[PDB]
Amino acid sequence: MGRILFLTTFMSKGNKVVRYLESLHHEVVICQEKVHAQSANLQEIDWIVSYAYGYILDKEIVSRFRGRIINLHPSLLPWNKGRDPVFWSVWDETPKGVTIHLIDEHVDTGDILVQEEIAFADEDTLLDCYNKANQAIEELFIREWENIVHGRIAPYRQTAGGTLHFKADRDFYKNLNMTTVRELLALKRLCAEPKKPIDKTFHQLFEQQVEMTPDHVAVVDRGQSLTYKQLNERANQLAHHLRGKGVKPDDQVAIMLDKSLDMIVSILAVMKAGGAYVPIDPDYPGERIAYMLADSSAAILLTNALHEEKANGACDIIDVHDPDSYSENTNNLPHVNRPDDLVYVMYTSGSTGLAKGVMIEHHNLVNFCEWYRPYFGVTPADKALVYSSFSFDGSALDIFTHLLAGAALHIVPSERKYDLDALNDYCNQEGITISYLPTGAAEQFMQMDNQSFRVVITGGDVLKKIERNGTYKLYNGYGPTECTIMVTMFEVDKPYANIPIGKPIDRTRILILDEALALQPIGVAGELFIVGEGLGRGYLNRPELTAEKFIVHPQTGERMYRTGDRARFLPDGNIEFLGRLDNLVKIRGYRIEPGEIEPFLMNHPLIELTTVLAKEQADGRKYLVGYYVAPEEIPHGELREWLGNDLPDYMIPTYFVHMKAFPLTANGKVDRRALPDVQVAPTDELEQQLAQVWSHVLGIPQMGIDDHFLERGGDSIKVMQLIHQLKNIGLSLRYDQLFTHPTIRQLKRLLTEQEPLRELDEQAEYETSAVEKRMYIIQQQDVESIAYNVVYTINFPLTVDTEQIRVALEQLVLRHEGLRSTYHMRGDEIVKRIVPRAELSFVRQTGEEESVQSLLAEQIKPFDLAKAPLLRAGVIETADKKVLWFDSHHILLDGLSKSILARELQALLGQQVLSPVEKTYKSFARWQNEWFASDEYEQQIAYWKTLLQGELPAVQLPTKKRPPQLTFDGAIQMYRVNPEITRKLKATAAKHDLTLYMLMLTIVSIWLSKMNSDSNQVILGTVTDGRQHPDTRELLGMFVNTLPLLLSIDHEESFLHNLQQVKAKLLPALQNQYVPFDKILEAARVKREGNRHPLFDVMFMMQGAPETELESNMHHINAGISKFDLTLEVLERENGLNIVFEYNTHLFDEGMILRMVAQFEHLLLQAVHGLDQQVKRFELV
Ligand SMILES: Nc1nc(=O)c2c([nH]1)NC[C@@H](CNc1ccc(C(=O)N[C@@H](CCC(=O)O)C(=O)O)cc1)N2C=O
Ligand SMILES: Nc1ncnc2c1ncn2[C@@H]1O[C@H](COP(=O)(O)CP(=O)(O)OP(=O)(O)O)[C@@H](O)[C@H]1O
Ligand SMILES: *P(=O)(=O)O[C]C([C])([C])[C]([O])C(=O)[N][C][C]C(=O)[N][C][C][N]C(=O)[C]([N][C]=O)[C]([C])[C]
Ligand SMILES: CC(C)[C@H](N)C(=O)O
Ligand SMILES: [Mg+2]
Repeated sequence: MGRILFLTTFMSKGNKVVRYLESLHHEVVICQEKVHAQSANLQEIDWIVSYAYGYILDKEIVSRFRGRIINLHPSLLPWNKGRDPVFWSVWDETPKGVTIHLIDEHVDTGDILVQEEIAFADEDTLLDCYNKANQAIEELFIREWENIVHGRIAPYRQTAGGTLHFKADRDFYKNLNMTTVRELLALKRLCAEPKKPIDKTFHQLFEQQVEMTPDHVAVVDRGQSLTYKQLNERANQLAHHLRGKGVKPDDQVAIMLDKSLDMIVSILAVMKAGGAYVPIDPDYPGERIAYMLADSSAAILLTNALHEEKANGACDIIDVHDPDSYSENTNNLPHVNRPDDLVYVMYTSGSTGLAKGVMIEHHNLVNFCEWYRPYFGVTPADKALVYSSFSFDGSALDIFTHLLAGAALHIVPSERKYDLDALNDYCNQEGITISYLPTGAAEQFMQMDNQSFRVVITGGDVLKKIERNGTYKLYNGYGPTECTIMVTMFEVDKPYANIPIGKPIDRTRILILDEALALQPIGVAGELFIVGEGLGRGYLNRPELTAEKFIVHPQTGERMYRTGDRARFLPDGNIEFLGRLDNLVKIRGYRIEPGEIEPFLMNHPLIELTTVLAKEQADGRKYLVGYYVAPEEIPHGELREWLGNDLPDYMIPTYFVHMKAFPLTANGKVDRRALPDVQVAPTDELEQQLAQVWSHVLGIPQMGIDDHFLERGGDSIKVMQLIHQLKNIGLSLRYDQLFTHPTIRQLKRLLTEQEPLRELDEQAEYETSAVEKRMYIIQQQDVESIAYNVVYTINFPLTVDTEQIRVALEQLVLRHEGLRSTYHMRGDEIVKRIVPRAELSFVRQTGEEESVQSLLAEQIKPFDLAKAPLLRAGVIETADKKVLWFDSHHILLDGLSKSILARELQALLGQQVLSPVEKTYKSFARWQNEWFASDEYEQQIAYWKTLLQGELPAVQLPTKKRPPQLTFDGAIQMYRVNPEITRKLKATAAKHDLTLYMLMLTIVSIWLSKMNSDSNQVILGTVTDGRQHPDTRELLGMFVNTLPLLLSIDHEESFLHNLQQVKAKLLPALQNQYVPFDKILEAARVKREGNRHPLFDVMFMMQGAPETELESNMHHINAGISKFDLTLEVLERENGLNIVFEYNTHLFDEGMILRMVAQFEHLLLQAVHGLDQQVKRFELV
């Protein structure tokens, strides 16, 4: 009876509730926009029911309707008041449920009417939880509404407590809506602050150690040594003098000495006096020494007579070999330091810009030392090497960690540092048990037969070798100078493709963030941020740069450091290093980390060291150069063949540079900036002309006469491009001929023997293509169907202007006649008309991440093929993103058209000008129709007549009972082939004259065979370009053609043999692909009858890598439709394969399809490793 005002996020929210209320003969007025106290909308309103309402109701509205305002909140109040209640119930691990409550003045604080608990399974994604809760609260309302209107329910006040969250409280977690409950909590453990500080300075701890082990050896240099007591006394003597010369807390004192007893005395003396030491290696270039002394505020300098002159008399010199530099007093100084005072300043390499002084405090170093000693179980019996230059923090590790453990430091002889055979002898002679070595030196030392080491720590660069002649444990540590030596540590227990850098040290946490500084899910790559007790004070005399790299996170408020390193968390907690963010480069349509090639090339027997770099040429294109250290230069073809075993062509360096040894740097890393630069051929006239075409199609500088097309990065798309370019020389080439003559040499002989698309004039009406007719006929049978609608979405940031998007789309309508085309019936002829302008249906909406799928499904509606434009668009704006969507009819937007539609939209959004389109779809339609009357068409159609005349193999799939009629209810599952496996698949195909499509098609056909008790033949469908004329490569319209592939599988033969046979049947099919599908059914004597599709129930489609980034961010949305029993679409994304399993829901449930996917994966893994294995040995289980 009463009139109900319904308030919601959008008009569509809580449709079940609105439907139940109306069934009871309530009048339901829906309002999603803000309501005011004095409003017309509160006219004859008896009840206000709000449900995800985005505005607060004024104090006047609540008092006027007191007792009549009901709200549906999907949380167990008082927990999780305000926005995103379901998300916070999971993240803050609160009681879970849903609540119907009265509305009062404040947010979610009114007395409760009904409350119910709810449980989210560990495997449910947050989107599942959002929907599961909403579903629960809506049902609860429908059950208790009767009790609510009649006022039977006794309201009970809320308990004090609970959390009120706001819109911006979620910003940090915006990327986590697709994770599971188990995954989300897992991320919380790693990336969240806990709920004992450091209260000591290093020399406090050192002095403590001396009283415990006074007579233990502390430092050894060749034959001379000092005990902990002796070292302590002498350092105190120098420290009394230094503090007498004015050294105050935070004061910098330069030290310029060679590794020696004097160096360790000098370091400790500067700490005891109260200052921080600035190490200046005397072997540095004079330019750098002067820079370090000048940029540093150090007034005092400790040095020798030897290196005295290198200071240019700039500082007050204190000679460590002058007796008057040492006081008589041997006692420890009165302590004047605090753990937050500087302990040392070290400078970054002056390569990438200028050298910066890194300021490290006492508590930074103490934290590392106290972690290190128990982590490695360092005892007073251990002996450590002082190997690193004392200008790098690898030295701080050598000296400070082991001095607080009572161990003995061993100055490495200069003459034995670079001679690892000699160093190994010194270590075996003196019993050296643990030390740190930079990665470069570490990898070389692994060849030495060592018996003394117990632990070897390495770091600084990517570890690429672990095989070693020694019984010692190998550790991989990672960290920037800006965070004290190391922040993560990993024990190398077994081989890895990418040796992890491990887990954080004490009082340290690592975060993986995106560019917006928001958390990444576990297993997703982002920028590595460091938090905790390791972060130094900042950069000396560069406070702007310090605030830029030592950021205070805008949401968490914690101080973190931007490392610039790309990294990723593994499921086991270990971190994985993925290179520098700057080293990502696009090579011929693929975004790659060149460092991922090095382990493959290094595995070569004659190659010891490798580094691959990206270099630019005049064109602006990038190319790869693989440098290697080998005894002798290895021929280019041998290295290309070696890598071709595992990598596609685009990941094989175009040039290889041999070198005796790589130029290192003082820290001990390979010097990337110092690597040198780069220093049968066609002889015939036609051969040169062909090489120029190949070099442009494949994006390659020089093409060999015998180079195989597929070996050098060729695929079917570029096969078509090749035929296009050749006709720009008057040379006609057929698709099948490119695969029977895949080299320039074989193509020469074929072309020694042997028409633009003419735009049509203005006409009232134009012919249609064969494919356009079919689409129009299908749509006319079920007039309001949507099985042939195409829907995409693009997640845009909130900064993107909603108007520019709309304007870009409306510009595309003017540009492409297809967007201004309509289809009408003229007698018994389907005919096309073109309008000069057409209004674009564009919609703006505000929704929620949980609701986007629902909001969008409402927009998807049938098209009137006679009304233009045949495309709609809209933007659904959620809290953290703007979701652009557009729904088009398939008669206009095929697969390649989507790539074009994406390329231009990205350019229009980037403020770039597009030259007008040359040709129109009209002209191709007429050209193709008139071509049907030629001899070549009669040839093609004859191939299918003879192929499909005999008995056809009927593939049976393992389905539930088939519906009696053709059904189209569908769902989707997705299987991801990681980059490593995809890289192997592509290499295998090219190595054996196969495209990736050909290989995947064979795995699929075998898969269908195994499910048919190992049948000899299988029949499946596929899709082809349809771009018959070369001048249609940039047009919008439907060209794709559907082809039946009749394949044979010989289970007695090898996988390789079947690949070749499938290739043999595919090429003739593609040779005659330009026959309309309706004519192929007519030629096979088959009609669309029964509950099975004409020729095949399984469809296999494939799409190459995206041409542009905007296309990568396009996501094809499925509105629960399956045109066939089962469709497999392989899409190349993120250097991997996303294989979509679109399936009929009446034939499969989620269970069956998930087991079929697992079987398919298992079959794929066997097939890629089992090239010569007989196909019958492959098993699904
Ligand atoms: N008086 C009242 N009590 C309620 O419990 C209640 C309402 N009104 N109206 C609807 C809904 C609460 N919905 C919302 C939606 C958005 C914000 C909002 O704008 N939050 C801002 C900060 C709010 C402020 O400015 O103080 C934010 O940034 O999150 C608040 C409440 N609700 C029961 O479900
Ligand atoms: N165990 C490890 N594995 C892989 N890379 C590592 C690593 N340890 C360090 N690195 C790399 O080397 C960086 C740390 O080196 P640092 O000693 O801090 C000076 P740098 O950054 O190499 O050059 P710079 O002197 O111009 O600052 C890291 O940011 C990372 O890129
Ligand atoms: P070659 O590498 O051996 O490739 C052989 C092919 C696959 C036959 C090649 O010649 C080819 O034609 N590739 C393009 C085929 C194609 O268009 N795949 C995607 C088709 N998908 C759609 O049309 C969808 N609409 C928009 O995307 C829809 C029908 C699902
Ligand atoms: C120990 C230290 C030298 C660390 N490996 C670094 O990369 O700086
Ligand atoms: Mg650096």
